[PDB]
Amino acid sequence: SPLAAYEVDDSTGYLTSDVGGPIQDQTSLKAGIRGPTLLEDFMFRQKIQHFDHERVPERAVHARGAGAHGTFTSYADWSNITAASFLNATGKQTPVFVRFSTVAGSRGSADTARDVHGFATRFYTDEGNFDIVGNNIPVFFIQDAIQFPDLIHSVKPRPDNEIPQAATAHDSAWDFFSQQPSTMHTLFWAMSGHGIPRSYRHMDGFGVHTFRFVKDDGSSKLIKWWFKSRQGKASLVWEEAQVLSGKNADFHRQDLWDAIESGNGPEWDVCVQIVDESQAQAFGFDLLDPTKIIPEEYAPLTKLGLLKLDRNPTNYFAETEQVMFQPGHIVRGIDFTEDPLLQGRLFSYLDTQLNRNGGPNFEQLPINMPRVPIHNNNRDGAGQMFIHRNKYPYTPNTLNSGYPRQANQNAGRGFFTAPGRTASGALVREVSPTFNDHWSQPRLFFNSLTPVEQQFLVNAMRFEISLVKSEEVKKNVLTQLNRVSHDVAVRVAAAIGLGAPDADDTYYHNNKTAGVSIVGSGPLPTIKTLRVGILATTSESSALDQAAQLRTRLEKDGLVVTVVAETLREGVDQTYSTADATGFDGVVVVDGAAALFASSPLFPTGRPLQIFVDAYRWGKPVGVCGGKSSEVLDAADVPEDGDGVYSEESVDMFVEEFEKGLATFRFTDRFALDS
Amino acid sequence: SPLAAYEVDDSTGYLTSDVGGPIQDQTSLKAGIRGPTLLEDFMFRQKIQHFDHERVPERAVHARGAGAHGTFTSYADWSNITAASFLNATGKQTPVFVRFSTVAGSRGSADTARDVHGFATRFYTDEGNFDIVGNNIPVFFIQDAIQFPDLIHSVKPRPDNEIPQAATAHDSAWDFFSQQPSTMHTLFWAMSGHGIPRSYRHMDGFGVHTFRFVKDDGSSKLIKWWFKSRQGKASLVWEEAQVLSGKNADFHRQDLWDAIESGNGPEWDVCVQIVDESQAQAFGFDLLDPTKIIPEEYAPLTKLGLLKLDRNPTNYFAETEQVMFQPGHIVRGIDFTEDPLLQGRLFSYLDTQLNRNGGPNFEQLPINMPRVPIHNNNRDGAGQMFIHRNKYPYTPNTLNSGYPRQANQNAGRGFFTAPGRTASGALVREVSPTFNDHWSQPRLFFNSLTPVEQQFLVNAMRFEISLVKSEEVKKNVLTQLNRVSHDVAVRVAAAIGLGAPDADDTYYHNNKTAGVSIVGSGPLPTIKTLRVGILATTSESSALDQAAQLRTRLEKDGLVVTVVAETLREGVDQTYSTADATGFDGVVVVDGAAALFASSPLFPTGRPLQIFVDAYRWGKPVGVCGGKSSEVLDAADVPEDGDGVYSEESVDMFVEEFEKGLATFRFTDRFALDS
Ligand code: HDD
Ligand code: HDD
Ligand SMILES: [Ca+2]
Ligand SMILES: [Ca+2]
Ligand SMILES: [Ca+2]
Ligand SMILES: [Ca+2]
Repeated sequence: SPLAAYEVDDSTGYLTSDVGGPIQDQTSLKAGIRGPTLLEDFMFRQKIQHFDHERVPERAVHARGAGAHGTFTSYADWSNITAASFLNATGKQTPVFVRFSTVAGSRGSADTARDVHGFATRFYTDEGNFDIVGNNIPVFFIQDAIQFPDLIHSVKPRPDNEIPQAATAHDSAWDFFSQQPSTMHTLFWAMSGHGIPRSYRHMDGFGVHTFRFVKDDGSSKLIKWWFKSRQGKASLVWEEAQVLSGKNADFHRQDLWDAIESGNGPEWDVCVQIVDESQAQAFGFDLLDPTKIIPEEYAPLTKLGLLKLDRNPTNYFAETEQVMFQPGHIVRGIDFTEDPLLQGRLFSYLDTQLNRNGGPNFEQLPINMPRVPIHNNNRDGAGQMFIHRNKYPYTPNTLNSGYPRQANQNAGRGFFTAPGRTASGALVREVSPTFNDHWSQPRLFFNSLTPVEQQFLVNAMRFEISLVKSEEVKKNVLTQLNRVSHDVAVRVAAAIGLGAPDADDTYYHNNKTAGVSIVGSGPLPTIKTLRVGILATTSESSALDQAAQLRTRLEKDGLVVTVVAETLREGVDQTYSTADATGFDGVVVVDGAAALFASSPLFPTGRPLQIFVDAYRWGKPVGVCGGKSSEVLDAADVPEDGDGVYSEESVDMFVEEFEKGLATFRFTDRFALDS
Repeated sequence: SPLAAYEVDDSTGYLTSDVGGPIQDQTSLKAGIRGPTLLEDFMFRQKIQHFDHERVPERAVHARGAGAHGTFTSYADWSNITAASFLNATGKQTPVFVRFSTVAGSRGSADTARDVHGFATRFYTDEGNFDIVGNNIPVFFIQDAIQFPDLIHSVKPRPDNEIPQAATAHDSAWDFFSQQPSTMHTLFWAMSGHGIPRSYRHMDGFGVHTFRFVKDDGSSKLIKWWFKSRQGKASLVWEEAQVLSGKNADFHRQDLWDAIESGNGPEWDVCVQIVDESQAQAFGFDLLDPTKIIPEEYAPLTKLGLLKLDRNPTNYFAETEQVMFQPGHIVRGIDFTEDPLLQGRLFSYLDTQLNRNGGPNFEQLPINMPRVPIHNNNRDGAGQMFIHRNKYPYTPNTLNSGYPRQANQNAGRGFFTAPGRTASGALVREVSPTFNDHWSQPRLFFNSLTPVEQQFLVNAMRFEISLVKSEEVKKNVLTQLNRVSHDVAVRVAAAIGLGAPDADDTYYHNNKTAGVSIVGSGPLPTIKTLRVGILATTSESSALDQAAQLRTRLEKDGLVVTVVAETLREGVDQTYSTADATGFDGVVVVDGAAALFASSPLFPTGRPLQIFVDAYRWGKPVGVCGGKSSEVLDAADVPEDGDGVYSEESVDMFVEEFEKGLATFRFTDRFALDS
């Protein structure tokens, strides 16, 4: 581990107190064998006090998440655009830690809630820790940090009864969205498949804000951070996500943990869009506005390096729960912009760690420590782990020979604000009029999805808005949707029994942009780690032989195979009782098992066929291997000539066809469209 | 009341700071219109500091839960058995607050996880706050409080990756259960329908421990607390509970909130079993052992009074999240026993509130305050809300005339330890040999369930143990189950492909006890609040007329009716998109809607039929109203002669039959049994 010096080994030895005294911990000290417990039982109290105090406050947002360690490797010397030391040489490696998350749910809510997702990355650089605290969607709901508690209160559970958990599907959230039209862009992303990603590994990361790269000469450029997934993009379908939220609330954290342990650690190209300072207002919107993307057509990506996650934590609480990210963790070569959302975040993340840690020395926790020396005059505070030798911790001093020395642009590789930055004007609590177009980019995004994706987005809105009780809120929602697309407002209105307002075409257009569609991003670049369920039976030795031969051929290509049957035994991983279509990316029935697809105390009535039908309905590749397919496919009402439906006698031919299906990932012709 | 004095109304007025200065909170103060945010923006920082610090640590256990206010009313003057003031007169009323919970899951986890459930009741008595901090299961996993962190660490998520959430279905939990055989009794309860109750209202509450009732003369008797539900007992089936965990993680808190708002606030008879001190060891087990029940046949229940919950909280965080229960909140007339589980609890609950509240003045929060004056020499600490006038807070004093006075058995209605209590022997960390029978009572419990209930319990163990990776742990589990029942171990072993160990009949017997079976507890005594889904269509004016006439007749009898259709409109509550069988206790299809049961952009393929089939498979009353009937029942493969299947042309006859079905609640003949 990068954190090996802090590890504690309990694989041998006798139980001790926290101060090394050998003890026991299984029976209380009592006044007689059936007597009361004694106050002098220090073994009891130290153990129970620790237990009683194990919990800390969950993060105010992004409470539900999971993390891993890895490495970042630079592809080049990037001194031509940034002074940043971690980017200063081809092949230069820096340790990282990444945490992924949802936003709204509390820390035991479901991974597969519909939500924006966090993607937070720490680079433990040789010039200090640098954090990029990003999301899987490139734009944010609001244009000023001061509005964050309004947004978050509205999407979190109603505060009288704390209902509903981890969901925007309630009156307050849609009230906020409909009254605060800045929200439209992020709303459209959340209501697309980007709100229900297949895994953390199958989503991109974005810094959201425009930042600055600063060279050692003082010149600056504007950048956006883009982490492009090397696993490809993929989503769940909503009905699948809902079932998975109940069957496996830990789906995304399990997926990441398993990928790392199998040696399939996920990778991203860490990229930037780079533009000149003079282009802040050149693209038809303001680069200080975090509700806006720069279309790839206007500014192409530059690949800076490779991020790879390849080591799981030892202790979740100590590493994942305690990691404390800050946009204020910045290094020389990077600087902020006057994005009023970013500006306020700088305050929040330093302050909130006091709540979580309960004390000011949270940067001393192993996961938060830097990998280089600390020289400063910060002292004392609860939980102080350092023993400082310098007894003159003030500047300016002569009694410690003027150390530590000041670092700045010209000495000590100091951080420095980009020297060409200026401010001019009144001290104002006013919104820039350059931020006022809330609807054109939502429309750009919607235009850029495929017809079936558009249907899914409409369906997500129909689902959530149908659960809003207030007729006034629902009308207000249609008013805002209508400014993005009259068609969206018409199709959503049909579900909730309202009339859509008349078209208002001020912000309508037909422009599209590349790289935002999931369905459109073509077949996955790899099928390693994807999950194949083989449905078999113990009633036929030949079904288990078919299952074993399929397993060998699928495992050869790095697929994760689960053989399912009525009961466990050698070669069977899971029972029908525990199995669900949400556990697989493709489902194969071996034709020896055909009789299960027409009752048993060992699983719920119809379970084997339900797994197959659910997989088909949710767009997954499905098939029958062995050559006799009719009985299964007729029971399922699955047509044999369907796209992403397979039937072959030959195991080799079956797997070759099926693997193409897995790369296709989803067969979208199985979903009905509005007329 | 301390609650009413601290209520804050924001239905009018201008925004202020926390010190009453009128402000704004929508735009940050900036150095020019596109400039950086200023440090002097106090409006920004106060708002965000508050947001940053909103969270507090969740409870170490029972983190997921919900609460309500109500009243306890005594049925009699109970002076003849206890000095307790809240029980001292017929009709005497005391305010209560109750919180219900699961045990293992974090905040945000699903209500319908399989778990033990908390049932914690605060009586705000005229002689101080009295808490009975109970569960819905009458026995606990362990016999000594010092083991609690062992139990809890084993059932909570594995600490390297924090998987899995809110579940015992993992190796560590079953390792603990198999190595600590005290766990068998509670394990059997949790694996029965008691682990997945239909609602908080449909479960009982238990103090678990033997306590003492103490009279003003100093004599004592041993008691067990039993809160008997007046709503009846009911459970979910596992497959339903899993789906509901995903479709509605807030199911139990919603059910409670809704019942209270409709004027159907839940009721319990608060009862005790009362036995003499001399019977501590008379029933074949030790009354100090919290893994044991007293069979009703050995000691019948005395009804002390009525508990009714009838008012929802105003603010969840302030009331439900902050309520801080303690078994140390005891009143004169009650005393502890030397149960080593109870003994340690007394320490834990005082200590843990320091973690949650962050300071020592947690009893000053309105929900925790008493309803009588506080006179003591406790002073200072963080968050001190009182201004104490007594400037000589020490005893003994003359400078405050010797006040406050000491209270005890003889003066001031003081609490006093039961004066007959003694202790004798060595100071020991040893377990009493009277606690060593871990298996007979698990067997008593199993024997007392119906055949189908026994099958559900076996099925729950087959499900969970099949997910254990370690073959050695699975074998160890069978070893322990085998000591309860060879048949259980045989039936469980069949699912996980192991052999059961040979019968070991040391603890086997055929005794039964009344009142532990859910299936056996007869029809529900009321059907008010139960949920009827009517599946209709907007295609047919006659389908909506059928739905509306059914609605009128069902709503008359206090049922919560939802009409489901493709889209909302007058008379339709929910779309097929958001509807699920988990949302209903009974499902009716109107005849006019027959065509939906043979594709649409408005809901997933087969959703209407799936709701009906799911409802049937999970044992619910189902029917078709209109008198075509055959087409829908044939499509569903639901037999018309089936118990809990209704088929009538007449709406009146349909409802009369259907309502008996709702009282029956579950039709258990639809579940397969081991040979
Ligand atoms: C002014 C308040 C505020 C605003 C405007 C934002 N956030 Fe934030 N964010 C917080 C206040 C905050 C916080 C309260 O300070 C959190 C909670 C825990 C922590 O360490 O910081 C947080 C956590 C947090 C995490 C979890 C980091 C982790 O896994 O531990 C992510 C990924 C983000 N945020 C991402 C964003 C993005 C991409 C934003 C807009 C572009 C954003 N936040 C705006
Ligand atoms: C020695 C530690 C220990 C032991 C043996 C137990 N508990 Fe406990 N219990 C806790 C330590 C604890 C705790 C850590 O102190 C909690 C967490 C939050 C709090 O207020 O106390 C708690 C919370 C808690 C709650 C939630 C209260 C609420 O709604 O806020 C209930 C209902 C119970 N417990 C019930 C039981 C029952 C019926 C037990 C055995 C008969 C039991 N506990 C044993
Ligand atoms: Ca709401
Ligand atoms: Ca999609
Ligand atoms: Ca485990
Ligand atoms: Ca006393």
